[PDB]
Amino acid sequence: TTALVCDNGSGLVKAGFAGDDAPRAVFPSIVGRPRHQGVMVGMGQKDSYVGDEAQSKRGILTLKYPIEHGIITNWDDMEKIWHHTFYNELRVAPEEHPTLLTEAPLNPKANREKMTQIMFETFNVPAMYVAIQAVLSLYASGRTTGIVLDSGDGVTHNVPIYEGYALPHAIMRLDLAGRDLTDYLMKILTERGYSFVTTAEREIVRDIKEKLCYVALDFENEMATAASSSSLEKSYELPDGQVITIGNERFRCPETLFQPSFIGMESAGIHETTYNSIMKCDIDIRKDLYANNVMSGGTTMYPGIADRMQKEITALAPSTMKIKIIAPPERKYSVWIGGSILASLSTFQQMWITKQEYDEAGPSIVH
Amino acid sequence: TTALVCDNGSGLVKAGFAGDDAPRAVFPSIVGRPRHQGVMVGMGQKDSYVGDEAQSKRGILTLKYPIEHGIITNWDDMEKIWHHTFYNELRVAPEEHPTLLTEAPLNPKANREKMTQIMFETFNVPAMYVAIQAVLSLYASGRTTGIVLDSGDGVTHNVPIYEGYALPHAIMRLDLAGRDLTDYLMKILTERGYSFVTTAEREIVRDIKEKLCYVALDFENEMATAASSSSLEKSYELPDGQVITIGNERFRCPETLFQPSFIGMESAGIHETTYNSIMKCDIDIRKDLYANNVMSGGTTMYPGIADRMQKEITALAPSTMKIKIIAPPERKYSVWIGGSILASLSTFQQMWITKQEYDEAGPSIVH
Amino acid sequence: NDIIAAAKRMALLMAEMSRLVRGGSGTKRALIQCAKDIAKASDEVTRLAKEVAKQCTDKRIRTNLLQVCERIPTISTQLKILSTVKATMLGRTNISDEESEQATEMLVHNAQNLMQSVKETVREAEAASIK
Ligand SMILES: Nc1ncnc2c1ncn2[C@@H]1O[C@H](COP(=O)(O)OP(=O)(O)O)[C@@H](O)[C@H]1O
Ligand SMILES: Nc1ncnc2c1ncn2[C@@H]1O[C@H](COP(=O)(O)OP(=O)(O)O)[C@@H](O)[C@H]1O
Ligand SMILES: [Mg+2]
Ligand SMILES: [Mg+2]
Repeated sequence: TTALVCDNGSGLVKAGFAGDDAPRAVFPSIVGRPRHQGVMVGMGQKDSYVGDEAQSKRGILTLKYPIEHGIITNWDDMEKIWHHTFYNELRVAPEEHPTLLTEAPLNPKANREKMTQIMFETFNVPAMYVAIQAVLSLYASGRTTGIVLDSGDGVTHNVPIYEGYALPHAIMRLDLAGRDLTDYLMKILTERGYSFVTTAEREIVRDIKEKLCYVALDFENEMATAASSSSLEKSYELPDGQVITIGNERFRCPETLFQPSFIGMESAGIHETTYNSIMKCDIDIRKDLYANNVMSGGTTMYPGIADRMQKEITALAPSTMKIKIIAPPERKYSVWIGGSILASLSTFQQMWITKQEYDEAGPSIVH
Repeated sequence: TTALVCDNGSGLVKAGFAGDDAPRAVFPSIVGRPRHQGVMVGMGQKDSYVGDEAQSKRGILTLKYPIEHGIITNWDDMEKIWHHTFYNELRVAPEEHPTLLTEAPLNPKANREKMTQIMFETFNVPAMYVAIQAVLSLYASGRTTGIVLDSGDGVTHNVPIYEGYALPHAIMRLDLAGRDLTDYLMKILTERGYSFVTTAEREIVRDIKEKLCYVALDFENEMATAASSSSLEKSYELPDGQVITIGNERFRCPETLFQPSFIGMESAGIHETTYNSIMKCDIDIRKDLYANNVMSGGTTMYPGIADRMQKEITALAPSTMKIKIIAPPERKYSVWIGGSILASLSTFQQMWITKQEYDEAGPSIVH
Repeated sequence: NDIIAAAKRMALLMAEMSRLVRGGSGTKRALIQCAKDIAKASDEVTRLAKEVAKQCTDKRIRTNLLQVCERIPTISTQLKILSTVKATMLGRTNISDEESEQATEMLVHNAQNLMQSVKETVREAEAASIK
C-alpha cells in the first residue's frame, strides 16, 4: 500500500516508507574499488563496495562519492547504489510502491530528466514525483513561509518562500559549503602534522568535522582568549592509537559560512546571502520573511548556531525588526519527514507522474 | 591420484601428497661429497651423499647447503634433491599428477622462471603452480588478515595481508636469520674451547640452536641473574662423549634477532621491522595488522616467544592496542598444512600453469 | 526456503559449538563432530546458493551471490583442517594452556568468519528472490 520516501541526499542518502517516525535506512552512498591485489583466492570479493560496508572497510579502496557538485557523475554507479539499497538492505521491489524522489532547487538540466527517465526503464516504477529537498523542509518545520536552508556536503542553498508561493527573483545557490569545508579542515589539520592527504582517509576528517568543531559567538574575542593559557584545545583518539589535539582551527572552520575569506573564494557568506535574498523581494513581504528563517540539513547541527546567525542578521537588519530562527530537532532527517507528508497526502495523488501517462507524454511532464 | 605439495624450504625441504595430517619426507637440504681417499676398491658408494645419509655420516664428507641467501647454488644439485625425494622417498613420478611448488616472497628475477622451466622439461609434470611460503601460512593459521613471519635458515620475511589483499609497499625481507644465528652461535661456542669451523660439523652447531638456546625476557636483568653464584649453565653432550657447558651464550645467541648489533650488521631488528611495515599502511587498516601477528617457520619455535615479542612490541605500540602474538604449534610444517588446502580447492584447480600454455606461451606471467 | 532453513540449522549448531568450547577436555569428540556437522550444513548453503543464482533473472545479483558463496568452501575447509590440529593438541603429552586457548580462539574466529559469509549469502539470496 504505502508509498516510499527516498531522498537523493547530498551526503548521506535517506530511505524509508512513508511515515511514521524516522528514516529506516541512512547511508553515505560511497563506492570504492579495491586498488590492491587479492591473494586469498576466489577472488571472493565485490567489484566495488557500497556503504555502510565501504566505511567499515577503508584504506584498501579508493572512495568516490557518486554525486559531485549536486549532479550525478555517472548513472552506472548510481543505479548500482539504488539496486544494492532496494534489494539487500530495504528488501523491496520498486514496482510495488509509487515512489518519491528528490533533487536540488537550482541544478543543471537534464539531471532530473535523465534520473526520472533511466529509473523508469531500469527499475520499472509505477508512479513517481520529484520534489526539491528545501520545499519538503517547510512541511517538516510546520510552516509555509520562510527562507529555507538545505545545507549538505557539497551543496548548500538559500530559497525564499512566502504563504504559499515561491519567489523566483531572489533564489541563491552556494557551492561554497560543505565538502570544501571538509577539504579545508583536512588542509589545516595537515598544518599541525596530522596527515590525511588521500581520498579514503579524508572521511575520518569529515567525522572530526561533526563532533569537535563549533561556531564562535564572537571571533575576535575567541582569538584573544585562545592566546590565553586556559585550554580550548581538545584531544581526539584515532583508530591506530594516535592522539590529535585541535584548538584554534576548531572554532575557525565553521565560521567559514560567515567568513568565505578563510577558503579564498569570493562567494558571499550565509549572513549576506540571507540578507541579500530577503532584500531582493518586494517590500511588503520582507516583514514575514524575517522570523521564519528555517534551517535544515545535517550540517546545521553545530553548537553556537542559531544565536551567532541570529546576532549577525540582527546587527545588519533595520531597527526593531525581530528575527527568530526556526530550528527543527535532528535536522539531518528534516527533508525525509517532509517527503513523508507529501507522498501520503490526498488529493495530490493525481499530480504524480504515472507510467501509462508518461509513455505517451514523455519527460515534458517533469517540468 | 591427488595433487602433490612439495615445499621448497629454506632449511629443511618438506614433501607430502595433498593432506591430511603431516609431511611424508623432510631433510635439511645438505649434499656432501666424500673428502677422503677410498680403500674399499669397488668403490660402490654414492657420488655425493644426500640426506638422511649425509646426516648419518658426518666427519667423512663436506656438507654443502644448496640454498643460501634464498637462492639456489645450481640446478645440478637442486635436480638431484628433487630426483631423490620423488624417486627413493615418496616413490612417485610427477607425470601422473599436477604439483604445487613454493618460493620466497622477494627474490631476484628470473629464478622462479628458470625453476618452473627446468622442472617442466626434466620431470614433465602436466601442470604446476608456484606459491610464496607466507601466503600458504594464512590458510594454516585459520586467519584472513595478518603479518606473516616465515623465518628459516637463512632468509626470514615479513608479509602483511589484510582481508585478504596484499599490501605491496609494506613487504620486508630480512637476510638477518637463521644461518647467521647458526654462524654467530659457532663463534660464541668457540669461546668454550671446541672447534666447529669445518663444514660438516656445522650441522652439530645447528642442533644446539634447536634444543639448548632460550630467549630472555629482558636482557639486562637476565645478565644480572647470570652474575649470581647460583648456576645458569647447562651441560650439552658432544657426539664422541665430550661435555660442553654453556650458560650466558645460551640466551645471548637468540637475542641477536632483536639486536643485529650482536652480529655487527646494520639491518634493523624484528622489533622495528614489524612496526615499520604497519606504519607504511593506511590508517584504517593499522588496527587489524595488530593482533593478527602470525609467526611461522621452525626458527620461531622457542618458548621464550611470544611473550618476549609481546613485551617488546607492547612497549613501542600505542596505549590500549590489541596485541595477540601467540602462534600455532609445529610451525615447521605450517606452510605444508597451508599448501594442502590450496591445491585441493576449486576454483583454483583452473589456476595451475598447464603444459599446453607452457609450450605455447612459455613462462609468461608466473608471479 | 531451504537456504534460510540451512542457515537456522547452522545457527543452532553454532549455539551448541559455543557450549562445547567453554568445556574442558571432556568436549573433545563432541567439538570435532560439531565442526564436521557445521561444515556439512555450509556445503548445503553453497549448493543451494548456486541453484538460486541460476534461477535468478539479473546478472548483477547472480554475480554478487557467486562472489560471496565462493569463499564458503575455503573457510569451511580451513575449519575442518583447524579441527584436526586442535584434535591433535587436546590430550597431547606436552602442550601449553596458552597455545590451547589460542587454538580455541582461532577456531571460534574461523567459525565467526564462516557465519558472517553465510549471513551475507542470506542477504544476497533474499535480494535474488525478488527477481
Ligand atoms: N553534528 C554535526 N555537526 C556538523 N555537521 C554534521 C553533523 N552531523 C552531520 N553533519 C554533516 O551533515 C552532512 C550531511 O548533510 P545532509 O543533511 O545529508 O545534506 P542533504 O540535505 O543535502 O542530503 C554530512 O556530510 C556531515 O558532515
Ligand atoms: N625447537 C626449535 N627451536 C629453534 N629453532 C628450531 C627448532 N626446531 C627447528 N628449528 C630450526 O628451524 C629451521 C627450519 O626452518 P623452516 O621452517 O624449515 O624454514 P622454512 O619455512 O623457510 O623452510 C632449522 O634450520 C632449525 O634450526
Ligand atoms: Mg540537503
Ligand atoms: Mg619458510
